[PDB]
Amino acid sequence: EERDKLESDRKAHTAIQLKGTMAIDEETMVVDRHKNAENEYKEKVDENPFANLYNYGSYGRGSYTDPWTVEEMIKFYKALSMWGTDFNLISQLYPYRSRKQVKAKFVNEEKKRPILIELALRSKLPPNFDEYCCEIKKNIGTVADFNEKLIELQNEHKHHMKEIEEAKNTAKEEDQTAQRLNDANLNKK
Amino acid sequence: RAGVTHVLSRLSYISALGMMTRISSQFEKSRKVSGPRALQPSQFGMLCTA
Amino acid sequence: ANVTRKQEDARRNPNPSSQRAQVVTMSVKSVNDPSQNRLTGSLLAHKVADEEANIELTWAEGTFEQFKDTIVKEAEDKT
Amino acid sequence: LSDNAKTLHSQMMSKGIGALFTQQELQKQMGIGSLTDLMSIVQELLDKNLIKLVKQNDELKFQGVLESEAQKKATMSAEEALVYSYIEASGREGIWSKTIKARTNLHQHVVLKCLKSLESQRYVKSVKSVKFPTRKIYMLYSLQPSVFTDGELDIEFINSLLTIVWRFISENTFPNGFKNFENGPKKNVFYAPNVKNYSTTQEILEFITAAQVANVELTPSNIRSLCEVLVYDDKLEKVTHDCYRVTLESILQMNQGEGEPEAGNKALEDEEEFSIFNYFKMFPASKHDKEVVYFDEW
DNA sequence: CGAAGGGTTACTTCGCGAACACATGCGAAAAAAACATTTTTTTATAGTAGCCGAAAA
DNA sequence: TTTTCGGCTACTATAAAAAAATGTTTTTTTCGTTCGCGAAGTAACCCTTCG
Repeated sequence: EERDKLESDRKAHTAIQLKGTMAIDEETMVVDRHKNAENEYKEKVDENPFANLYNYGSYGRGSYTDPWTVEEMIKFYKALSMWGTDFNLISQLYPYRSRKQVKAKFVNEEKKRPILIELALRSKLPPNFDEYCCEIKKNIGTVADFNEKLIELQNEHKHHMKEIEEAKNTAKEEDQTAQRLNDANLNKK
Repeated sequence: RAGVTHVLSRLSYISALGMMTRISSQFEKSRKVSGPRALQPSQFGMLCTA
Repeated sequence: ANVTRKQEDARRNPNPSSQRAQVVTMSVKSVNDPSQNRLTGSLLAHKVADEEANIELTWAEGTFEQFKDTIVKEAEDKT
Repeated sequence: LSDNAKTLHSQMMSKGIGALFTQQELQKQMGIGSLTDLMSIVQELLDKNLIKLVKQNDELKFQGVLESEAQKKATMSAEEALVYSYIEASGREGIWSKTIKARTNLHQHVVLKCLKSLESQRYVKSVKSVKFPTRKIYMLYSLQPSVFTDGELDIEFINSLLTIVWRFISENTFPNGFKNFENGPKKNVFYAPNVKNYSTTQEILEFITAAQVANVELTPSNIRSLCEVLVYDDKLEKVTHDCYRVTLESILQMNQGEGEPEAGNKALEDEEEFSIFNYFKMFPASKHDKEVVYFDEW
């Protein structure tokens, strides 16, 4: 629509040199009175027709769901035979659903079936294909507890060293300010 | 600005016609003789002289 | 002359103290949201009187240009 | 950024103490117009801003920190790094909230969300003044100025230091235990009061140097002069230079405790003006014209 | 003989009235503090926002 | 190609003691239509006096 209706990106930046120019380029800062002057920008882009619609009755929270896939159900029974009641891992194992709706799915599947769930808790399968799916479909690194623990310890040590260096720099600045105050008292008399 | 409007007097149809078409002023309460009280000869057809 | 005498009286004065060292041009202001406005064209013809000036020379010999070309224009006008 | 090598040129020219001569050299190296254009671009790439003075152009100020980044603390808005740059150059003490309200003519709740979003990453490390007229706070670092050796020293160790310097000058400019009783006080004071007759003359700061607690008690002979002014307007005379003369109220309210017991020597003269002791009038007893006379709510 | 100490008349600016009846402490940045939300554990229960299939042509 | 009537999804409400992370309304410092007459601040000019 910017191509259709209409440089065009006339905005500001994090610094004061905004435009065109940063200042005058003839002899000195000439356009500093104009560079020192946000609300004048490009907005005539998104035009849409009107209506007199409504959203009443009940608006706000809710749940947009569907009749569930039977292949998703087979994957859920294989998962509960492989890696059980692990709400966060189950929400991550289906990474386009959400959290409260799969909790309603937990209580719904806890309702109707004792046999395959009892055989699932009988099974005790080791979690390798679950990590395979979680590392392919998400492309997450999953660094182990030694590497992640060492990285967290290194970050904590870097933060403690930065805090100690800031405290030492503040003490040195306070000592320099006390020396400057003593020098000003010596120069006042 | 005080005294802009007035309740509509209906003593007669002449009252309802003559309270309209009325030229109120700014010199409302001031005891000055022969100033903005005596009518001027530039009123022939402009305003009523009686 | 009058601005020169006031500047010479404002020369070597001790009233511009050490504020002249820490002069910053960081005073960029937002656009005039409904509080009070800028100059904005009311004195732009009064403001632009020192920004530029051209040195235009004398004429002293010009006879042909704005006299004969005017008659040559009538040769192509033709009513 | 990564425009060209002129970022490295700006670092090399901003390494040391710079002035307008550095920009003279920077315009002196290559051809002038392309240098001015690319230097305007580099100054538009979040670098040093020029200064309008009697001289042409100055740097801001001497260092090559280059930390604003314009998009990344938690969110993205081109208003926060502006306010951070406003509180970079606050100066000695800091900046007001009304001053940052006066500049940029913005709202106050955007200043409050700047406060929160910059306090989330420790750049609003403030220094508090003794008084709070308009919240002179929110400087950069280190709590540097403190307007505070005796000003922010309230209240208990001002009284403790006052008591111990009163004790030391009372034991220096007068002998130690001859103020307790009247059995020959001070022995024809200081042995026929001639040329001995001395005082401290920087010895009081030596006695302070004998014992401190090391928080604010390194006084460069000016807080000692402030306490000197605090003591000669109540109970010291201090003839011209440094001779204190603690007396005429030290003896009474120093030796009232365990030095002036009951069954004394002689009854006192009526209405001794230089005396605050034994003045009571009522268990309840305020019937008639007892000492209820003073000022009577005129 | 000339500079200085009262001493008054002269120009200019600030306080009241005009009839006599009738019947119509306030505002505006923040700051210590007592406090609720917001959970998640169900969970009984109706239906009310939104969603496709068996029914008629 | 059009409509209608039955299956699922499920969130509100009260009640429970459970306890933690985080956000929510009042205070104490400072300030932008006469005219006439009678009476009270600043100047122009004499009477008198010392260096």
